[PDB]
Amino acid sequence: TVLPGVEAIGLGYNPFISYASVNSGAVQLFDWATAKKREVPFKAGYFVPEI
Amino acid sequence: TVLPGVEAIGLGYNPFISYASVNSGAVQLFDWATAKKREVPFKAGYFVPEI
Amino acid sequence: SLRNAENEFTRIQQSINLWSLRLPSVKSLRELMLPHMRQQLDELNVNDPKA
Amino acid sequence: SLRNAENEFTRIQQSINLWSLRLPSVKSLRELMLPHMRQQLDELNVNDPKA
Amino acid sequence: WQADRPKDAVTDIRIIFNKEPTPPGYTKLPQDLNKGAGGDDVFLCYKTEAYNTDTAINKVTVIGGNNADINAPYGYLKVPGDLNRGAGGNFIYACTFVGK
Amino acid sequence: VDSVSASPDFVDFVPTIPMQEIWTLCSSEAQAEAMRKHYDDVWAPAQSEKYRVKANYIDQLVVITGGSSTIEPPVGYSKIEYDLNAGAGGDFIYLCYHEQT
Ligand SMILES: [Mg+2]
Repeated sequence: TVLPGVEAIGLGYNPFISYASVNSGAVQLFDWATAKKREVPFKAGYFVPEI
Repeated sequence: TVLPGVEAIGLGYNPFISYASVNSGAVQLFDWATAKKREVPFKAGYFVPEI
Repeated sequence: SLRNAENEFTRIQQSINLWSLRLPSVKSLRELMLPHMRQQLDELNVNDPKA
Repeated sequence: SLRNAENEFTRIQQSINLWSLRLPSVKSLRELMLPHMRQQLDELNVNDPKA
Repeated sequence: WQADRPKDAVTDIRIIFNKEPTPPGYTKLPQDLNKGAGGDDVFLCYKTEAYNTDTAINKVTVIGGNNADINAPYGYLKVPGDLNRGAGGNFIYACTFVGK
Repeated sequence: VDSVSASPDFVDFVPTIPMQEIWTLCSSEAQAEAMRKHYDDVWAPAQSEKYRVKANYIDQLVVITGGSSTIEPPVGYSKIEYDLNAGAGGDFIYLCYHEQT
């Protein structure tokens, strides 16, 4: 499974419209459905892009 | 399993922004997903990089 | 004559934090971006400020 | 006339400690660093202070 | 409301006096609003139009007082000519309001 | 709280590296400088203006001449407390204001 929040990082963003929210900022820029995935060391069964 | 905290050591860090927290300091510098792992002597089944 | 007044106010804030995601800003990050986004970026006619 | 006042304050701190991780700062540690971080470090044009 | 085929008698209004004749298109009301007050004879007239939701007078009111000029409410325009022109008592003026 | 453990949402920044400029991702320094220059000179000024707080302000002043403490200004206006002849003879004159909401 993907780690929750990996869809939100890399989101194109506007800093002026509002404070930290997914509703400030447009669309995901990165193909992280397809990148090489590493398991996160402190949660077994959860993966993120190696980057 | 990795010992908790092995993801936090080697984290690139800024000492001025705040006292000891993972939120001061940027990104992990070291490949310790891939380094040679030793079991930690006082916790069976937990491993760390040999370094 | 009698006058009797009450005022009451409460404010509560609660916060939970869970894991942070960081992205290292390495130059190879451009290769991970979605291709339609990449071509949209580099087709930008920066000769037009309105674009 | 009657005046009646109370003040109350409490402070509590609790702390738990568990194992510390140390890193020996040997010269071979550079070989363990992530490659994109390594090239990002040594591509740094230190001729520019802004970089 | 702006029901279908709306109508409007009051794009603008004017105060008219001394029994002088109005220009056309202004309907003039017959009563002297100084009858027994003395002064000049004074009357009111208004011009009909098609409705447009922003030239049509949305609200109308009257102001008056001791001062010869008296301030209309915010956004209202007072109509020139005293509604007690030469008469006794307070100075009085009609006021009109339009939505922008 | 159980749902937060299963499905946390983006709530806050990591204050050290919260976000990166998009032209860092550019192919080319000429384009990247053009984007930076336009961002600096044009777009960020406009956006900071666009979201600057459009605070309430005075619409108009008018003056009321009721001559006493009893007076109340025209409809929708608010009077200033001191009359402009306090301690003098004559009528108590009060300044009053409308504020554009
Ligand atoms: Mg004075």
